[PDB]
Amino acid sequence: RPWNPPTFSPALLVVTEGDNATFTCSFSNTSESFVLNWYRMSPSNQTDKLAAFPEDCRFRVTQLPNGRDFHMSVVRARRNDSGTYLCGAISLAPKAQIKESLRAELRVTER
Amino acid sequence: RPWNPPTFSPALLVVTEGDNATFTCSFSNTSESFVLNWYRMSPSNQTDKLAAFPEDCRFRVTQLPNGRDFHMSVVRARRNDSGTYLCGAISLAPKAQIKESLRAELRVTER
Amino acid sequence: MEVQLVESGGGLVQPGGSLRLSCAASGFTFSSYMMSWVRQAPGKGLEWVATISGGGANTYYPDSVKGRFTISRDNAKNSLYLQMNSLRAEDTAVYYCARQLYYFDYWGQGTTVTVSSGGGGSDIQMTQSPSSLSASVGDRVTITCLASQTIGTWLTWYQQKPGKAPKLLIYTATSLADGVPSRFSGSGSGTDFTLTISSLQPEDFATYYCQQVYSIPWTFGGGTKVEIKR
Amino acid sequence: MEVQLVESGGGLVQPGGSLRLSCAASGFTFSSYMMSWVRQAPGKGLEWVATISGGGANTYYPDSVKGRFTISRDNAKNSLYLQMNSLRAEDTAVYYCARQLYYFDYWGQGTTVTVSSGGGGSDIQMTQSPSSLSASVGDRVTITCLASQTIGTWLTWYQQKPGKAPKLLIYTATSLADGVPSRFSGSGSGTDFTLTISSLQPEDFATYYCQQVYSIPWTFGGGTKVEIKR
Ligand SMILES: *[C@@H]1O[C@H](CO[C@@H]2O[C@@H](C)[C@@H](O)[C@@H](O)[C@@H]2O)[C@@H](O[C@@H]2O[C@H](CO)[C@@H](O[C@H]3O[C@H](CO)[C@@H](O)[C@H](O[C@H]4O[C@H](CO)[C@@H](O)[C@H](O)[C@@H]4O)[C@@H]3O)[C@H](O)[C@H]2NC(C)=O)[C@H](O)[C@H]1NC(C)=O
Ligand SMILES: *[C@@H]1O[C@H](CO[C@@H]2O[C@@H](C)[C@@H](O)[C@@H](O)[C@@H]2O)[C@@H](O[C@@H]2O[C@H](CO)[C@@H](O[C@H]3O[C@H](CO[C@H]4O[C@H](CO)[C@@H](O)[C@H](O)[C@@H]4O)[C@@H](O)[C@H](O)[C@@H]3O)[C@H](O)[C@H]2NC(C)=O)[C@H](O)[C@H]1NC(C)=O
Ligand SMILES: *[C@@H]1O[C@H](CO[C@@H]2O[C@@H](C)[C@@H](O)[C@@H](O)[C@@H]2O)[C@@H](O[C@@H]2O[C@H](CO)[C@@H](O)[C@H](O)[C@H]2NC(C)=O)[C@H](O)[C@H]1NC(C)=O
Ligand SMILES: *[C@@H]1O[C@H](CO[C@@H]2O[C@@H](C)[C@@H](O)[C@@H](O)[C@@H]2O)[C@@H](O[C@@H]2O[C@H](CO)[C@@H](O)[C@H](O)[C@H]2NC(C)=O)[C@H](O)[C@H]1NC(C)=O
Ligand SMILES: *[C@@H]1O[C@H](CO)[C@@H](O)[C@H](O)[C@H]1NC(C)=O
Ligand SMILES: *[C@@H]1O[C@H](CO)[C@@H](O)[C@H](O)[C@H]1NC(C)=O
Ligand SMILES: *[C@@H]1O[C@H](CO)[C@@H](O)[C@H](O)[C@H]1NC(C)=O
Repeated sequence: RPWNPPTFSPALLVVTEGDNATFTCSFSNTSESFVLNWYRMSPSNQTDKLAAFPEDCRFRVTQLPNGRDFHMSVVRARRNDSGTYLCGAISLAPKAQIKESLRAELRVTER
Repeated sequence: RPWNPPTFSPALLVVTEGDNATFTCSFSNTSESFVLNWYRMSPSNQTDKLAAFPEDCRFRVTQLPNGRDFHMSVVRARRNDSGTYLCGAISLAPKAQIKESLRAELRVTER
Repeated sequence: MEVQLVESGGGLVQPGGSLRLSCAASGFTFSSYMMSWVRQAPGKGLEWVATISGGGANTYYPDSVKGRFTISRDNAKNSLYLQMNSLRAEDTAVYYCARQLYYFDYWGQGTTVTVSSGGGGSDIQMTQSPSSLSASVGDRVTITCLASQTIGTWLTWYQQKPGKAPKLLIYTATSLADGVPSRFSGSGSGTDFTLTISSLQPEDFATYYCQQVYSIPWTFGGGTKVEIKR
Repeated sequence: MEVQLVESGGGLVQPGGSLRLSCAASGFTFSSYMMSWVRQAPGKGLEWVATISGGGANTYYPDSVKGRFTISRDNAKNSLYLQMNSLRAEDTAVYYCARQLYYFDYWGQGTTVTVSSGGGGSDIQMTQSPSSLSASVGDRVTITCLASQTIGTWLTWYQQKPGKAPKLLIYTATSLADGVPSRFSGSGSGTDFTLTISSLQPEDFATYYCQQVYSIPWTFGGGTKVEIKR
């Protein structure tokens, strides 16, 4: 069962502080046996998990009802929230396996 | 013969930067045997001598023909020229004595 | 007998309104002296506004009031007039009439003219979602707009591509303009509104603006630039 | 025909200049639609600037342009106009005309209006140096006034006591007005002038202005305020 990793759009978000920064992770899923994870890269350059679908407080994931897309938002985004973000699909269908997205950049502009 | 110290008018000057800020030292001299100095209070309270009469290029002293008044001006006054100023009468007369005037303030506003 | 100049006519006017000023003269032969209005806004200095000749045959104005202001005199009534049309907020001042030869020797005590607007800060302000973004061809982008006050569904979406005028995309916040592809979608009502591009195409390289049409001043959002990234 | 909106009139102007924009329409019943002028600063977003109803009986402006801008239309010639008076640096923008409904339907390709920072004055600019002052009674006070061009001796000094109108002190830069004390001195010619109070008195507490009467517009100085410490 060869399946492709999810995609994480947009590649660059430039949000003013205090607003809601919304990424969109899209996953063409071979099965229903999977969860989704939203990672943010640390200064140590490995994934820190923020939130997962299904289930912090400022990191909410929602399932867009088209069966393909997910909204992963930063509510009241702070300045130091700028960094590298990505999503990852964890399949539970035969052979548990994690396939990360392409990393995307977030920039928060000061008011 | 007790001679009175010079007077330094005006007590406060509010000139916009780039303009000429002129003070007036008035001295009712008893003798012709005197010289004048123009001081500026440095942050350490040390009275810094700017110019003298007779004699930096920005600090000029001119003698008015009435035999009493002197014009002491700051040509193209910069903003940090703001501070405390005063004139001073040195007496080369039978006894050598310095008599400073009442200090005055100068403010240089922005354009 | 002393010379006296008495001004009347000042009042509150809205910007673009009109006002007329009078000045009653006495104490000299009014027919042979030049008259003029000099004004002074609050906290500022003096500035000259208009001048009429003694016989009224010659008038003079600065460029700031030309076409707007018209000085006139009625030598029979010994009075001076200043007609002020299309008033601006900069015209707020105390207006003195004065006798003019090569100095203003006699001045009236002035009448106060105020040009102001009560609109103040009751304007609706629109803010837009990511300020800019960079996605690839085929991605699903979503753009939000926010209104300072409730505007129902009176929100509009425009698309402006570089070097071109804005194109109407969505009106009444859900409807789709003629000739717009079906991939553009609009949602929301009251304060929060969203523009969604179902599948980014190469011809969607643009900046997108929102606009409320509920009440004047009709305000726009800051815009959201969408770069098709390398 | 086919719907068409073409703008004309743009160009470069100096601050305080005048400009008139023309927008010509075709392809629809012009006398029935609202017409608009929307501008965009060279780097900023969109802001609405004027609107006129189909019959021309209703106008609407934002507060920033009221008193300066005037929208008008000639339905017989199917054209729209915008009279921009006393232009500021904030008016540099591309100016589009747009057929207006509860949305902006069709947009012209816009004309470009550029407000320079060229030309300083064109009028003689007076400059008073001391600009505010506090001296004790009996001190000697010196107020200088600088003219941009040569004005010969055509220089006037005015005193404005608090709450009252300006009063003539000195005319032609040296001669003293009647009823003025002898402690007031005037000197200078051409560009450099000086008002001297030989001995300050409490009744000299006022604001002093210089003014050239050489050429129009007759310009004043910024004023020099004289407080009295004691
Ligand atoms: C790809 O994944 C999506 C998403 O799946 C959901 O989310 C992930 C995170 C997991 O948690 C999954 O377990 C979730 O299901 C798939 O999307 C779902 O597909 C199912 C397939 O039907 C949808 O099903 C159900 O819910 C609706 C109500 O919302 C029911 O009415 C459906 O039908 C029943 O009732 C019928 C009569 O009324 C009867 O005929 C049926 O027998 C049945 O009992 C059904 O139970 C679900 O709603 C979908 N969710 C979303 C968000 O789209 C997608 O199928 C996956 N694709 C592949 C190829 O695997
Ligand atoms: C108080 O001081 C003033 C000024 O003193 C002068 O300045 C100080 C700083 C020192 O350098 C002194 O050495 C200076 O004198 C007194 O005044 C001076 O008195 C002189 C006579 O005693 C008088 O005389 C000479 O010059 C006359 C022509 O003057 C020309 O130059 C002056 C500038 O100095 C100028 O104003 C004038 O228009 C002329 O161009 C001449 O007619 C005389 O015969 C004589 O040769 C000085 O002019 C005069 N200086 C000033 C500036 O007024 C004053 O006497 C002192 N008072 C007391 C009580 O001592
Ligand atoms: C930023 O988002 C918050 C919360 O986000 C919402 O929930 C997410 C899971 C996702 O579905 C988003 O699309 C939603 O908008 C907004 O929060 C308000 O929160 C208060 C509680 O403090 C609640 O009472 C309100 O109902 C919420 N409002 C809405 C519209 O959900 C917040 O308004 C958003 N801010 C901006 C500027 O958009
Ligand atoms: C500022 O001053 C200069 C010269 O200063 C003079 O000295 C002072 C003590 C003061 O009392 C001034 O009245 C004096 O003029 C002004 O410039 C000069 O203009 C003359 C014209 O004849 C010329 O010959 C000089 O060389 C010029 N000197 C300089 C330094 O420019 C200058 O215009 C003054 N500016 C203002 C705003 O007052
Ligand atoms: C970000 O800034 C907040 C201040 O509001 C601080 O509490 C938080 O620890 C910071 N986090 C990082 C990762 O810098
Ligand atoms: C010295 O400085 C103080 C303030 O630090 C000031 O009050 C005082 O007048 C100054 N004295 C002299 C002689 O400068
Ligand atoms: C004042 O500003 C000038 C710059 O014009 C600078 O060279 C000088 O060192 C400054 N002096 C002080 C005391 O700040």
